[PDB]
Amino acid sequence: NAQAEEFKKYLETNGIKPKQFHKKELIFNQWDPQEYCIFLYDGITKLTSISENGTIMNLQYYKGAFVIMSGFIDTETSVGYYNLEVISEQATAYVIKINELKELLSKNLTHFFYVFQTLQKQVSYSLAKFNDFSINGKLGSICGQLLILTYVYGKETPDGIKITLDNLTMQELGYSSGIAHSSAVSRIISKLKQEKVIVYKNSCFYVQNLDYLKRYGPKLDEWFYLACPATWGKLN
Amino acid sequence: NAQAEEFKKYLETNGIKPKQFHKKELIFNQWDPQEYCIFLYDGITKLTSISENGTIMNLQYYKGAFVIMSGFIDTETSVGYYNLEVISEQATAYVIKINELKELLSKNLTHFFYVFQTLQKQVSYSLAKFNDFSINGKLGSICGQLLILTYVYGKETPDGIKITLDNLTMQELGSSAVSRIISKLKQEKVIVYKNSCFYVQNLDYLKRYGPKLDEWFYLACPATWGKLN
Ligand code: NA
Ligand code: NA
Repeated sequence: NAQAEEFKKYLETNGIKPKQFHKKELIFNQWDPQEYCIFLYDGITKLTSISENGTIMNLQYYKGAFVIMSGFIDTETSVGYYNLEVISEQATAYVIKINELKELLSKNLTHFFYVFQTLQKQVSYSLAKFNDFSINGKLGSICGQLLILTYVYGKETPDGIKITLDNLTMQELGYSSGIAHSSAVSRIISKLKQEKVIVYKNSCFYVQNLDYLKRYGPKLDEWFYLACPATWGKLN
Repeated sequence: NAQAEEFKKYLETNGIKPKQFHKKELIFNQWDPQEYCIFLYDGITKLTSISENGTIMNLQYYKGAFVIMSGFIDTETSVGYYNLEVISEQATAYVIKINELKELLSKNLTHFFYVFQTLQKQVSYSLAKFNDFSINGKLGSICGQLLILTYVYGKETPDGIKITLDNLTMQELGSSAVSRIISKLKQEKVIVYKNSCFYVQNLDYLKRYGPKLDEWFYLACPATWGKLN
């Protein structure tokens, strides 16, 4: 990603260093009175909301490169009581305080625009997710996430398009789709297996009917088409 | 809202003037090859999409002041095949081309931040709406959504929190399963009709089932939030 690399160089130029986080660590948390701008350069994370009764809600998933900000750029106050938890084994992020961000993005407008469009990708992603769910329910959400994962991490193998992710637990799949119950997800994931849309052969998932996923996750497909056309065109 | 006034003054002081749109008109549409930055100064609108059936899908509602951009600021291409339809009888909006927008934001970064932070609020709104739905399903979405409408348009009266909105625009804003959830709220005296108006009489019920959108409004609009808490 060119825009993400040039932004990386820009941060290091201005002294900001990368920080290594291991699985289950929180890059930022919902109790910190200080808010940050996280430039997730490598790895996978998820946005959570730990309610008072201890229940963890999974709201969004991110992979580097991307930008996740915990506070409003103007007021510097919380946009929501969320945490950014690492779910890959390791992750690499640049932690920035918001006040420092405004200064940096004011010296270079090109990178300001890079951060600006990451928020736009978020807005349209959520709506797209909500669109597919409204049409095809949980099936649309699951097919949508699997499709996106196939665009990003898919590779050609004799047994279909292999999703090249370590520890892609079937429960990790049911959260980005918007389901907290492992049984209701197990139902759809099994049906997909029975209809041979996917196959779990040795460690990883294999997509076999890619057209099937495009059929029930159309708006998330149109989102990836409009947002990442180069990667989209690899399997279209 | 002072932040929007300065932006208006800023847009006008640089020549950009507003247009007037009318109910059922599209400020932008999913077929135009040119993308725009809409500065919705007044009125109420909805974002719509269309699947390959001719079906209309209501995705999002916006009230002025606010900003709705149809294309990415860097590439200027679509973010999604969306239309911006006017819900209110009339609406006032400034229609800017993304290319023209940039050179404008580049010369007064204070108003760039206003637009930036406006995307932040839209992002957080979607997550809170999704959070409530994941906890209380359609019930949680309806409540959350009525809760915000109460915070924005409500005023305390002897009959409760009156929604100072056209009874027309109200019904335009309120599917069979949804119609029965709303009517059940009416039947249970959460929101009540009286004297040609609607009043919210059990605000706590809405807060109870729209908690994460209730926090969103407190974090995004703490001024208005305090008027009723
Ligand atoms: Na925080
Ligand atoms: Na458009």
